[PDB]
Amino acid sequence: GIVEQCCTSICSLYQLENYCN
Amino acid sequence: GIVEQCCTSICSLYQLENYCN
Amino acid sequence: FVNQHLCGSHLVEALYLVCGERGFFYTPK
Amino acid sequence: FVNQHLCGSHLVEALYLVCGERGFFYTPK
Repeated sequence: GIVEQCCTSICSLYQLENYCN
Repeated sequence: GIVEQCCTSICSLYQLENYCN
Repeated sequence: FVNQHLCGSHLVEALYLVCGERGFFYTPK
Repeated sequence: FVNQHLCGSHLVEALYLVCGERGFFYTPK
């Protein structure tokens, strides 16, 4: 999930936008 | 929604917790 | 910290603090 | 601001900035 993709590894805009409504 | 209850009017714990997963 | 007007990043912060490991949804109209 | 490790309030902040009026969901495992 988001913690794995953005906290434990380097985040990206691409991944962040998957969590926008 | 949340903006109406917490931004435009005074927020509460009660209302915030309605938006927890 | 919750019993006030909370907008924008301030509201997101309150959700984050209150909801803890649950997480939350932030959905403006 | 997005191309780094983002945890906790830092991650919430990035979601808030990126997603704008859409809002977002923050759901840890």
